[PDB]
Amino acid sequence: KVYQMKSKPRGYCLIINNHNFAKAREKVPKLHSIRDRNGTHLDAGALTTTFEELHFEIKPHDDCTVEQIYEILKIYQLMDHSNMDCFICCILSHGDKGIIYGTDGQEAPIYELTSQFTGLKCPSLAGKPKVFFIQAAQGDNYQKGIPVETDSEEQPYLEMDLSSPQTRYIPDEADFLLGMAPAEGTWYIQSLCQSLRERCPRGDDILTILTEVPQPTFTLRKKLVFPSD
Repeated sequence: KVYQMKSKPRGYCLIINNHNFAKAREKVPKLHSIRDRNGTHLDAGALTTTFEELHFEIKPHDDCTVEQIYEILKIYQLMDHSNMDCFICCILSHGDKGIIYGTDGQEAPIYELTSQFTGLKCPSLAGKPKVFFIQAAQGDNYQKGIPVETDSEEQPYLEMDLSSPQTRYIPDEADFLLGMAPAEGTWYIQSLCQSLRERCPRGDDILTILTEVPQPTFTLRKKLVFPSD
């Protein structure tokens, strides 16, 4: 319930510091639009620092491709959290839905891995809600996406477009929080990461935050708050 998360553990947040975008520039067009000139651990520490100032438990992971992310999918079962009713999953590597396998992106069925928490297959974590953050920043054109490979893309990289957008990511799973991406109102990182962290110690819920800065993709029945206590 609202303000009922009051326990020893604060919250366990995951953050993938996968800086290697060589095979991710195509699947993840948002990984070639970052700040290389000035900002080494800024773009990866900005997600961690938000939970550090709250005294939360962060799991910063290094350059781990999808093959290594499997070693995190098992940890969720090893935890077997009985009292802890708060958690957040932040993934960097996401394919364009229906694309082929990749090295830095993904080569595995995301829809199966995320389905390992179903109350009919393994009702363990289903006794509590969950949160999923997504980089909707879209700083550059996300229309890039071809079947061919890419190796030496220094400056004269690949550039293509497709007929209409492509998104089928809607599990409609109530009792959860999703940050997936008419007016021009869209989701992004633009003051979003620094505003959510400011609303954390204010005692504001996580339900009115993603839309504080439309078509908000969320489904809950109770007030999902992330207090610092």
